[PDB]
Amino acid sequence: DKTVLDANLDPLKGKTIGVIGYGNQGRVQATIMRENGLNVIVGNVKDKYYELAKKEGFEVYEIDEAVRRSDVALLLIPDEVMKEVYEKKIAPVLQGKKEFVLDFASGYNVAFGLIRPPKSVDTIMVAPRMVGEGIMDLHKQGKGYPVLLGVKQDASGKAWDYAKAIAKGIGAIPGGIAVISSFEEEALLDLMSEHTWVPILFGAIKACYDIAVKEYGVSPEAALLEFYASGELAEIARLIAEEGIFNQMVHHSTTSQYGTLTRMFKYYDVVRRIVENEAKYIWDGSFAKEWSLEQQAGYPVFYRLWELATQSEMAKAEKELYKLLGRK
Amino acid sequence: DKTVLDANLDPLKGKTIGVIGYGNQGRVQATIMRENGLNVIVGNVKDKYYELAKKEGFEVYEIDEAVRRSDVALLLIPDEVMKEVYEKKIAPVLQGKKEFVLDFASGYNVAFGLIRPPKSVDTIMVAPRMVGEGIMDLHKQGKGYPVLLGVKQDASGKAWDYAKAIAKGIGAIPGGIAVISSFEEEALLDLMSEHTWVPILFGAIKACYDIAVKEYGVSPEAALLEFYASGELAEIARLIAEEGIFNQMVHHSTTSQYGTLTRMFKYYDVVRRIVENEAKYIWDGSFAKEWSLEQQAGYPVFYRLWELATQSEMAKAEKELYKLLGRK
Amino acid sequence: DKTVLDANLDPLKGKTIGVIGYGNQGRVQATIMRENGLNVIVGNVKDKYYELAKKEGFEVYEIDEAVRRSDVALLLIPDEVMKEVYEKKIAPVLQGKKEFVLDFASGYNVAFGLIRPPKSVDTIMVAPRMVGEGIMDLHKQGKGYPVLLGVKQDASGKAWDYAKAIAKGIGAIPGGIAVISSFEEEALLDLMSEHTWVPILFGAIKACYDIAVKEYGVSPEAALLEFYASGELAEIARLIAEEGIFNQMVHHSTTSQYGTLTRMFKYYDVVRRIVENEAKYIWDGSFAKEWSLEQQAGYPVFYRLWELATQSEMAKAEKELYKLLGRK
Amino acid sequence: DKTVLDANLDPLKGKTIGVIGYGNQGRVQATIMRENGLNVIVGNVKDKYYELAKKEGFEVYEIDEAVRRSDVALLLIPDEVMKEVYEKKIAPVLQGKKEFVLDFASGYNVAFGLIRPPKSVDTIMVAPRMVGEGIMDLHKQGKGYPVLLGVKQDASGKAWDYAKAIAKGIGAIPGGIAVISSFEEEALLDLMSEHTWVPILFGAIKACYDIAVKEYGVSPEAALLEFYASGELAEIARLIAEEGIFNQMVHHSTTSQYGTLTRMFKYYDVVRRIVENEAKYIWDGSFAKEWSLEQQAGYPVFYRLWELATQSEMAKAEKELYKLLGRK
Ligand SMILES: NC(=O)C1=CN([C@@H]2O[C@H](COP(=O)(O)OP(=O)(O)OC[C@H]3O[C@@H](n4cnc5c(N)ncnc54)[C@H](O)[C@@H]3O)[C@@H](O)[C@H]2O)C=CC1
Ligand SMILES: NC(=O)C1=CN([C@@H]2O[C@H](COP(=O)(O)OP(=O)(O)OC[C@H]3O[C@@H](n4cnc5c(N)ncnc54)[C@H](O)[C@@H]3O)[C@@H](O)[C@H]2O)C=CC1
Ligand SMILES: NC(=O)C1=CN([C@@H]2O[C@H](COP(=O)(O)OP(=O)(O)OC[C@H]3O[C@@H](n4cnc5c(N)ncnc54)[C@H](O)[C@@H]3O)[C@@H](O)[C@H]2O)C=CC1
Ligand SMILES: NC(=O)C1=CN([C@@H]2O[C@H](COP(=O)(O)OP(=O)(O)OC[C@H]3O[C@@H](n4cnc5c(N)ncnc54)[C@H](O)[C@@H]3O)[C@@H](O)[C@H]2O)C=CC1
Ligand SMILES: O=C(O)C1(C(=O)O)CC1
Ligand SMILES: O=C(O)C1(C(=O)O)CC1
Ligand SMILES: O=C(O)C1(C(=O)O)CC1
Ligand SMILES: O=C(O)C1(C(=O)O)CC1
Ligand SMILES: [Mg+2]
Ligand SMILES: [Mg+2]
Ligand SMILES: [Mg+2]
Ligand SMILES: [Mg+2]
Ligand SMILES: [Mg+2]
Ligand SMILES: [Mg+2]
Ligand SMILES: [Mg+2]
Ligand SMILES: [Mg+2]
Repeated sequence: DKTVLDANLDPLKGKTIGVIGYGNQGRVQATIMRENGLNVIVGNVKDKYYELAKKEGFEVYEIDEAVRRSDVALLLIPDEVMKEVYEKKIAPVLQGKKEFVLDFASGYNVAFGLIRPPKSVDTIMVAPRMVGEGIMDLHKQGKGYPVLLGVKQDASGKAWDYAKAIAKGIGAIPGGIAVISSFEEEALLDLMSEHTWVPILFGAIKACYDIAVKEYGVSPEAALLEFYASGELAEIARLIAEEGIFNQMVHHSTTSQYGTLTRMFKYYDVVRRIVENEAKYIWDGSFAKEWSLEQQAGYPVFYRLWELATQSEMAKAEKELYKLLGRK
Repeated sequence: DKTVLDANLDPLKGKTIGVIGYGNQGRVQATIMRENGLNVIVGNVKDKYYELAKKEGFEVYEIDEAVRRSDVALLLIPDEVMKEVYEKKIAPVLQGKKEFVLDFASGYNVAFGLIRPPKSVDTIMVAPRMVGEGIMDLHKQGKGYPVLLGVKQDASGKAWDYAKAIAKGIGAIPGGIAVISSFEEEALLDLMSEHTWVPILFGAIKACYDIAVKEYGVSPEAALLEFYASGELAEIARLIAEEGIFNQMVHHSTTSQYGTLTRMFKYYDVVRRIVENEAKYIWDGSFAKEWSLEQQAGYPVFYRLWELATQSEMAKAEKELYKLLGRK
Repeated sequence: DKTVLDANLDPLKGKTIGVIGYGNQGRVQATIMRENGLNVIVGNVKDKYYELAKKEGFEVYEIDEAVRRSDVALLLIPDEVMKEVYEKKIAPVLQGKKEFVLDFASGYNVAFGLIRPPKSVDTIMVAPRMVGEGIMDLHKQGKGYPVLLGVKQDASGKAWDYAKAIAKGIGAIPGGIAVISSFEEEALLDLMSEHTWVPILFGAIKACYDIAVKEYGVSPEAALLEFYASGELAEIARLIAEEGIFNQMVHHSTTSQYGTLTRMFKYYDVVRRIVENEAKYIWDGSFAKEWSLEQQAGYPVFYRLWELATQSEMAKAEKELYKLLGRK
Repeated sequence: DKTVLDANLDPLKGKTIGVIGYGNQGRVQATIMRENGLNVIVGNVKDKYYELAKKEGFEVYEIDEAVRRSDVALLLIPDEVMKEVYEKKIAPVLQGKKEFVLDFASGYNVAFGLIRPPKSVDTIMVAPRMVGEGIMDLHKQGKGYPVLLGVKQDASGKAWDYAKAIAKGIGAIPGGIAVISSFEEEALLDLMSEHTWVPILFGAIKACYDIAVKEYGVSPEAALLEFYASGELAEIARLIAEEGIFNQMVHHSTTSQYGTLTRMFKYYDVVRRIVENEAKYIWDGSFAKEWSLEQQAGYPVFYRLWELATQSEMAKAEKELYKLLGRK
């Protein structure tokens, strides 16, 4: 209905694509755009990555020289230091440009207003949904994969066609799909998943273990095998990915289905509440402030929590165990 | 009783007044002090404003050169960037001075400790209560207007006479009045008005509209005419300004007076509570911290809220309407 | 979309329009209908107003004689004594009529069932949204202005065309607009504005003053200048009327915008609650009962509240002040 | 300090005093003013009272004829029907007057706005504090007694001297005293005593009896003797009147003093709350509305409560008892 499946590849010919960063996403996006018939250069600071990106053939300059040559740029770099870079190097050059297309992999720095490029620029988003590595395995098979798209500002009337051109340039289509959206509807999710259903999982596990041991008299080496020290989790995750979330449960016995569904519908509101709270905290722009300040202070809380979890009890016992199974 | 009406104009003769900034307040204060028989220079950075302030005759240097020549300075500039300026340019020069008089239009940066000048300085406040423009219309008529005054530090024994000298130098007296106060009793109000009775007004309106439409089946184009899209508001505001707040209501019918007064006395405590909370939040110095940090982060929340209100529903409908009345 | 801009002026020719009352709305409506080519008479009791309405040329009889001659009547009189009049004089005459058109400026007496005319009558509403005076200034410029319309009962199939005919007869269109609605959706608003966002404003102000003085040690003569004794209010009301409610705030500094918006979104629910309560109190018809009874008792509460507010503290100090600025 | 003890008796000579009503207060006030050297007439409707007031020498006309002759009037009649009378008869005559002095015994009808005389009238209050009868016994002894005074409106500059003239005209001074006050501070008390400490007394007694009987197994004929069927109450009331409220308790044993004082200080707040609530209910003007409406409906609730209390249990048993002691 609203899930674009393919487009043309016209605009990006006659132009040069200067890519920034050569990390996880950078490598594959670069190689794919190259293999699909596009001229490319690369921009990165002179470190270990520089040698490699040079190795694979790309003609590499440093950043400003790169943006100066391209009418397009893929800012494939972290979500934290982008601000400093944009303010030190790029913007001075942006003002020196006429028509320029800016693409990101994440809108955390845009949606929340931390960047405000000129009006003479085409602003867009291209959001892969993958770890980054397996994309290669999915590529050699010729299969595409999903992505999200959106615009924040356009002064050329043709932002979307450039967006889809790139969508093809990375091979995620055809074969996969590409959704159209906004920056907000992307960061919102990328953070909701991180704030709501993941940490709750971790806490539930950490609590079941502690309860069992300290109250019902269980041995530590036992629980961990049942809870996560076995591959059960990833197996059922795969069943979800392929066969469906709910239809998955048939492979389990009824005695499991009943106890699962009853509770699922029993403890639903309790977490809906939490999700509402957190989503509202985000939509307003608070979390960005929180994180930015913690950056401006020295990552104290980060430090203390990383010390606690690792120096917790469950982690100690798990270390003993892994030490016992021959693993790391 | 304690509302000074006029004083003498002695101290500021034989001295030079170097004014900083030439914005809204700067223009009129400058012109008035000039027309009342005082030598003046002007201090501003080389931008658009510089050309104009030069146009109107004032001999303009840049800031440091200005403060170096005057025994007095009127820091008529925003309430946010004053800190950076004072720390970069002025203080080095303050230490080079012997007797200097510092005047402001707002004490937000002083009362909350963000500035701490030397002990060899006369610190004062002069607070006009006007938009800035209409002061001219009130001046040509020869009428004064009200102001607030106060001191934070004095090492000359004669701060108040300089204060009143200036009070005359801007023409707000005689004809108007001048109150004596402190910096705190000024910022406190300038912020209470912004935090308590204004936003409550806006929220009440925004809520009445939403309720009417979404629940009682009203058309959007209708409400806005009753609530604020008509000039009712400013009319009664004027009646308040001139004839009195309460006596104003006679012009309205009784059926309005009853329903207004009963509720006024019904919902009084509810807002007294809020006002207490906010005033306490201020007196302590929290809001200053909040705002300063939000400045040090990139105005995220500012951004998101400005996006919400504008992209709300009421604003959309109002835009359609104004588009329909031929206005902007 | 649903905002009529003009119609024809056919039905009201060959007929006579007998107007009742000659107060604020009566004068201008009368003069305009006369200047747009319509025969008119006037109905009022023999008091001061009678002499004037006669002065301006209108051939005046007393009421019953007027309704007897016209097929239309504009009941431009208060919202309180209309009942007594309708029951004493008009209804006896209504029964003597064949086809008659009844128009009001407010539906408080209709929507709430206090009047129930025959079935042989055309019932309509015409609701100007103005103080009444400025309409003249808006008329000489040829500009129209907004109004609300609606029907309660029709036995002629052509109520709406008479409504629009009148809409033109008063000059509010063209140039302005005219909305279509019901009686309820009119009184509801005319009362919500009086019950919710006005008295809350007054109470917030009255509370800020009291708090400041009695707790934080401020002088009375000071606050009033900041809160309402200055023309700030009407200025920003005008900015709302013209440039938009929210876009208005740009002229203020950021430090104001932040503190305003955060709170606006913080204290929203608190007042939504109140608005719901009051709107429900109205929709049901309670307030009408309350007011009618208080009329049948002698306006005691009215009396006591008017004594309190005037004999309050804030009003005393404001009287001293106005006495000090040379105003009344 | 502020307790007038005597004044002169000048103004009321050369003038005629027309008194209204001849009930409890009327008789003694009339006779006293006559015995102190003043001309008097009387105003009352033609009923039983008329014959008597004529008997005692007073030259009696009916009301309007009376007010027409006097420059003063004492409206010694109930607090309920005064409105009807004032509106039917007096006001038409008031407008026919030049200088007139209006005195009352209670301000319930004034303070609460139920009467609004012209501006050409001297309005005052004179409030005896007595049953009405014992005043005679206190008069023959030559002793005065206390009263309250106040003004609501004066257009003669000499209201207070007329007030004190009357204060002497009724003999309550000298020997007694006269306080100066307002109408509000009079009705407020006359109603607080009726609403707070009296009914609480009655309820406490009614509850002790019921509790004792229905729970602790006591006979009805017993309790009533202890609680109120004995003269204990009036005895200690007299001790209060004469020797002091607290010093009274010495005559009782310590075992009583302890249990009384501890509880007095234990249950203090509980009733302070109630008193606040009721006083606020009054100050606002609600009770007046309540009562007026109940008058306009037919005294239903009055009826039902009078039926309940009388047809209660305690009253039945008390009737049996009084029937047993030979009393009524
Ligand atoms: N698994 C993943 O990491 C995925 C990445 N993304 C998005 O792509 C971007 C990052 O992806 P990757 O680069 O592949 O992961 P990454 O975290 O390994 O990125 C490291 C790269 O950042 C560059 N870099 C780091 N610090 C720099 C600095 N101060 N100055 C200049 N360059 C610096 C380095 O050249 C390095 O190659 C983010 O926006 C992320 O949201 C989206 C899907 C998942
Ligand atoms: N309607 C108003 O704006 C009123 C102003 N005030 C107070 O006066 C001061 C501001 O008044 P206005 O200047 O008339 O309004 P404004 O906001 O238009 O001030 C703009 C002026 O600030 C100068 N300026 C801005 N940024 C600068 C920077 N980085 N470096 C050097 N100069 C800079 C500019 O020369 C410009 O002329 C504030 O303290 C305010 O509280 C008091 C009453 C109301
Ligand atoms: N600013 C305003 O007053 C506006 C008026 N309206 C509506 O129009 C009507 C009133 O408007 P206006 O007359 O202009 O204001 P108004 O309150 O000055 O009306 C006074 C008129 O009512 C007449 N009148 C008063 N008592 C009377 C009585 N016992 N018997 C016969 N006639 C009596 C008088 O002739 C007098 O001319 C109301 O329905 C009101 O809701 C609508 C918009 C605003
Ligand atoms: N124990 C008391 O009754 C005291 C009386 N007062 C105040 O004095 C006034 C009443 O005092 P009293 O007359 O002595 O008690 P009251 O209740 O016995 O008054 C009865 C008198 O009212 C007259 N009256 C009753 N209905 C009338 C009507 N429709 N039209 C014309 N006249 C009518 C009658 O002539 C009758 O003589 C009240 O304002 C009361 O607050 C003050 C202190 C106590
Ligand atoms: O792993 C589980 O939870 C099983 C169950 O008892 O349902 C064994 C399959
Ligand atoms: O604007 C209002 O609220 C009015 C009322 O009904 O009281 C018309 C004057
Ligand atoms: O400080 C502020 O934002 C101002 C106000 O009037 O509230 C403009 C001076
Ligand atoms: O009447 C009482 O309450 C007494 C007591 O026991 O204190 C007998 C005096
Ligand atoms: Mg993420
Ligand atoms: Mg994710
Ligand atoms: Mg401010
Ligand atoms: Mg202000
Ligand atoms: Mg109204
Ligand atoms: Mg209104
Ligand atoms: Mg009483
Ligand atoms: Mg009493």
